[PDB]
Amino acid sequence: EFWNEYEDFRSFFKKKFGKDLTGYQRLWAKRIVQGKSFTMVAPTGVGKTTFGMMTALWLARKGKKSALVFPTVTLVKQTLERLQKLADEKVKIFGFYSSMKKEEKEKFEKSFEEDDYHILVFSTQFVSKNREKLSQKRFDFVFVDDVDAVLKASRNIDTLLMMVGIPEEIIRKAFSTIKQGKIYERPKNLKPGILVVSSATAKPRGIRPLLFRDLLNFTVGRLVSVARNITHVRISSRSKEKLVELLEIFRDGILIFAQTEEEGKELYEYLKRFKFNVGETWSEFEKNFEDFKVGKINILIGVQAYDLPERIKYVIFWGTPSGPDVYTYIQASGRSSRILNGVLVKGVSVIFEEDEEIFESLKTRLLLIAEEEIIEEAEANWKELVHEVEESRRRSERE
Ligand SMILES: Nc1ncnc2c1ncn2[C@@H]1O[C@H](COP(=O)(O)OP(=O)(O)O)[C@@H](O)[C@H]1O
Ligand SMILES: [Mg+2]
Repeated sequence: EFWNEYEDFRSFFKKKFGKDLTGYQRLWAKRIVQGKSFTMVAPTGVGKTTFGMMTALWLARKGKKSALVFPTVTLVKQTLERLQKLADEKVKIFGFYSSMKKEEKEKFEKSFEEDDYHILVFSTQFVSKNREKLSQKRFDFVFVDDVDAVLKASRNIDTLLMMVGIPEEIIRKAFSTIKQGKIYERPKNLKPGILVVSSATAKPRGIRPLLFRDLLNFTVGRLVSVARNITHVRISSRSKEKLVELLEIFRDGILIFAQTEEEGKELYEYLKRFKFNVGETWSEFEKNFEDFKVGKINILIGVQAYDLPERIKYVIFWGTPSGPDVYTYIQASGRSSRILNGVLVKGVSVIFEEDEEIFESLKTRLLLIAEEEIIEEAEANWKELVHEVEESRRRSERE
């Protein structure tokens, strides 16, 4: 599935270029197989340009289109030259530079408007002067040789992002959101091209990288998503009464995770007895799950080891996931907090746990991994928590 593709590329490179992939070119190639956008940081000599060129070539096999962008006229000539000696004559490769032959230009220009091309090669000045025409193209791959040159104009950053299939409205909405110091999430139904930039110095400025990581399927930065706004509260008992009190104020959108299917059956019965609008996962998943998603049901009990942030507000753990399996705790609790319509909605997770040792393990681990704290019942401002939950959600639905 994924390794096969990488190797196909591996072989192709070896064959066409004449040598092996370098350590760096191998790391990069895997990325480009998982369709990841990235920033090339590496000292000059490693194999960046050659790789960007060979990538273009390989993608042109799948009929995919590329654009290669260099800071200087010499690099445009050089790369153009190499590319035309290396290509199967079937591959349509056009380049452009001011000092070009009038005949060669028109050839470019003709192919550029007819979209009869696979690989285009030009300079940062072409990008500056053809913002309109370029913005109307979707490329499967865009390689920018020295990004510090073209980063100079914010206008050009936009164009690049547009050349990979990202509509201006989305760039405007992302930039704006970042302006307000909030989180942007790219729409996952949009499948933009790959953007790879070479940075000579891993330059400082904060905005380009943010815009990029937000809009492009970038290399993963963090192990725990910044999109978590959750308070963890621990009650040191398995009291059903105490659970009932929490239910009484939580009221809606509640997930309960039992350690076993029996433990979850005992609770279900107890909550059905006290006439709570409840449902379980085991007997009839899809019916209950959709009643919960609708509103018909307020509480969904389930079992650890197995709907919508709109819907999930409160997560309750009837016993700590055994391990503690912190990974599962983190995923589950993370259900109660998700960016919704541009808003990082509020969530609350409560753990019923008698065992001090178990809970001490989960607690220290969670602080080490998520950097998130687990407070005791008595530190908990239920009124503020519930309010945060309701109001955060109420902002989201303003759309
Ligand atoms: N995989 C490889 N194995 C051996 N030599 C390579 C490889 N890739 C590129 N080269 C050679 O290294 C030289 C410089 O590489 P280049 O792609 O220009 O790196 P950078 O963009 O980091 O300066 C080129 O002349 C090229 O022939
Ligand atoms: Mg180079």
